[PDB]
Parts: sequence; C-alpha cells; structure tokens
Amino acid sequence: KQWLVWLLL
Amino acid sequence: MIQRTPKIQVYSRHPAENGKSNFLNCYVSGFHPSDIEVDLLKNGERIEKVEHSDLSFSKDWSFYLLYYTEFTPTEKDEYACRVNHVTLSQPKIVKWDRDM
Amino acid sequence: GSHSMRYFYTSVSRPGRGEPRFIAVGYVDDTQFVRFDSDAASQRMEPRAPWIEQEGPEYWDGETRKVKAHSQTHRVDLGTLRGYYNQSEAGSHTVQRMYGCDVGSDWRFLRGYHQYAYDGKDYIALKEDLRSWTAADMAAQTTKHKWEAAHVAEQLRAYLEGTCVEWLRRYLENGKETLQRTDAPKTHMTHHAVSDHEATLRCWALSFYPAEITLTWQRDGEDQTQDTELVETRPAGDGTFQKWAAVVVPSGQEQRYTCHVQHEGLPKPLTLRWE
Repeated sequence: KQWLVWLLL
Repeated sequence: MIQRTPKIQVYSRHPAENGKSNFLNCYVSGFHPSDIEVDLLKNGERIEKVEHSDLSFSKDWSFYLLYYTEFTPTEKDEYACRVNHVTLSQPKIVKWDRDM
Repeated sequence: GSHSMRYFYTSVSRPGRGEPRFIAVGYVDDTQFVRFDSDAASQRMEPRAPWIEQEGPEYWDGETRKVKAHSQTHRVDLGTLRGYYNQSEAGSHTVQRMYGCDVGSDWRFLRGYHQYAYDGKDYIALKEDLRSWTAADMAAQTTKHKWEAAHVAEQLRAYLEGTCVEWLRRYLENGKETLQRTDAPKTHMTHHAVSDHEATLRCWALSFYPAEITLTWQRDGEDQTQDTELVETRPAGDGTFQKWAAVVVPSGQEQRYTCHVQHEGLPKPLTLRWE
C-alpha cells in the first residue's frame, strides 16, 4: 500500500 | 537536458537449443529520457507479437525495459534487436549471439 | 535476509497532447507486483504478480484512488518546476519519484527512502534520518522550505515506519513461495580464442534470485577490474536474472585466472578455473 498524502513541489 | 545512451543486451531466456520452444529477450538499460522505440528482427523482418515490461528506473534515475517474445531457435535463422533513442544518429542494431 | 518495498513513479509532459503520460510500478524486493498506465483503457491499478490477486476489490479501489492522486500532484509538479527553472512550455520534461521501506531479518524497520528527480538529475531527497532533506540546487531550496513548513518529515516517517513495513510483511507472507526464496546461480565458463596469441574467458552465472550478486575475475589472486568486461545484471523473464563477466587472457595462461561468484544462495562463494 502506498502513501495517502498529496505532496506538491 | 543531460541524456544517457541506452545499453542493449540481446539474449535467450534459456540456453539456445534449436527446435525447442524458447523466449527471445532484448533488455535495454541505463537510458534517459524515457522515450525509446524497440523492434525485434527475424532474419531482417520484424516480429508482431512482442510484449514488453512496464517502465521503471534504477537508483541513478535511468530507465530500463524488457522486450520479450516466444519463438523456436533454428540452425540458419538469425535474430536481432533494433533500438532507436534520441542520443543516436541512426537505428542501432544488435545481433543475438547464440554461441558466447 | 533483508527485504524492501519500493514504489516508482514517472511522469513525462508532452505539450500538444496536454495531459502528461504517467506510469507507476511497485516492487517487493526485485519482483514487480503492481502497475498503472495513464494511457491504458483500464484506468486502474492492475496486478503484475500472482500473489497479489488474493486481495479483494476494496484494496484495488484504494490503491487506484491513491495512484490517481499521485498522478495529479505530478501534473502540478511538472508546471511548478517549469516555473522554477524558468523553462518554456514548448519543452518536454520528466518528473521521477521513488520511495519505500526496508526491513531486516527480524522483519522490523531498518531504512526508508523518498526522493524526487527532474530530468534524471537528483532534485530533493530524504536523508536516512527521516527528519531533514537534501536539496540539490536553488529551485529545490524552495520545496525544502515548503515541506519544512507543513511538517512533511514527521508524516512521511509515520507512514514509512508504520503502514509501509506492515503491508510489506503482508506481501511477503502472502507471496511467500516466491518472494521468500534464494535461487543459487548456475555457473559455467566458456573459452573463445579471440586470436592465436590471446583468448577470452567468459564466466556465466544465470538463473538466480534475488538479483544481488557479485561476479569478479582474479589473476593470481588480485582483481582484474581494469581489464574485465562486465555486463549489468539483466532479467530473464521468468523471475530469474542472468549475468556474465569476461576477461582477455594471453594464450597459455588460462590456469592463472579464476572467476569468483558470491550470491545469497551459495553457502560459500564459488571459484572457477578453466579445464
């Protein structure tokens, strides 16, 4: 299972 | 902006035994960017049923793909792999070395 | 031994077709088990291993939502970096992300990594302490600050030390019969007369898992690193890997060179010598 958070640059 | 050149390896999944069913593989590694075109040649003319792996890269962010197909090696037939990438001026070709 | 779950994401922008192309793959150790292709009609996280199909449809729905979210955030990151490096809309660019977790033989948390790259160069990485970031150029400094603001470090660490390792264990014990294995290599040696006063000794080691392998040549005990042809470990297609290492030998001196092989499947390393 992969991360649930959105990560923007 | 900085491009790496593709490294090609043509080989069989199992030892080459004429007449027995086997898989032909062309593995490309260490190239960038991701765009690339790869065909498999049977005595010059290309094949049609050529599956490939999903795009993925190594720790240095260089991509790698596998182009495989099913076939039966023979005595006279020569197989090859043709690749084209942005870092080349013409399609690169690699002959399958059945005896190495 | 030690196991690892790593996720890979690749997004490439193509002005003229609008929406970039987004491909993502998942690996446990050296075995791919999931995939997602943007331009695929499926539009869902598809399986690539047989031990993952056991999971129900809810699992696949969640993973699909997640990966689609990651695709969106990549579609934003492309434009954002285009602005940072002040580049034109007429140019194609690639955004790559890799992150995962490792566990030791005790099946506990050892390491965790997360890193972004723009056009093959490292953009921003997570140091192995999981608290601070490594920023490459001035553009990545802005990202580093933004992430230091929202406490992204603590969150990402909470994920890596929790869910990541847990479901890595689940994947290992589900696909136990394949992931938990050590296939020793099947080595042999060929000798081709390149010329009358030279020769080539090729050391084949094929059909082994995992891919981690060491394959060297020695002359009279010392390494021949300067004169050894060494291809990169390549897949076979059936879940095993192949690799060979050749050396150029003066004719009549074959008995001086030895091929050394090390792999998890070999109790003790192997030492080969022609004839």
